[PDB]
Amino acid sequence: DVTNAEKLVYKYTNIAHSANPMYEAPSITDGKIFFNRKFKTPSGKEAACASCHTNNPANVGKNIVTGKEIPPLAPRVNTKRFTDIDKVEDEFTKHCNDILGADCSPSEKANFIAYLLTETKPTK
Ligand code: HEC
Repeated sequence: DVTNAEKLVYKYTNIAHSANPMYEAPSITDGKIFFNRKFKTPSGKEAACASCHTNNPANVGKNIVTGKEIPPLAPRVNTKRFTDIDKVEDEFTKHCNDILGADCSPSEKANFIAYLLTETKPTK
């Protein structure tokens, strides 16, 4: 839910600030850029988080590999997101590894979850 998501932003901010002292607080601008940024897959094809989750994380997504819909990421819209707090940190680490080849950094996670807190309305 939103409660657990918000608490994770503080957790990852404090980890990030220890590792990278110039980082002090989340940037929702940077979280949004991270979500939409086209990165290069090994093949040379570009992809972004938004390729599967759409450019609005309040919307239902679609996996470009399998065609399967994906529930929204924004926890105000899909309140199940982040409720499974014993597992969701490990699951996010696994997912970053799957999509990008390595875990997302603590500042990337703080910025991204803070951005998710701000996306409360689906695109119509
Ligand atoms: C399609 C190939 C995807 C791309 C590119 C990214 N994600 Fe994804 N994401 C995808 C699926 C099929 C799933 C699992 C199904 C589900 O409903 O959870 C997810 C899930 C997430 C989650 C939720 C994790 C959890 O609650 O356990 C998050 C926060 C998430 N995805 C974020 C995310 C980011 C930041 C991405 C770019 C680095 C990204 N995803 C890419 C499919 C795909």
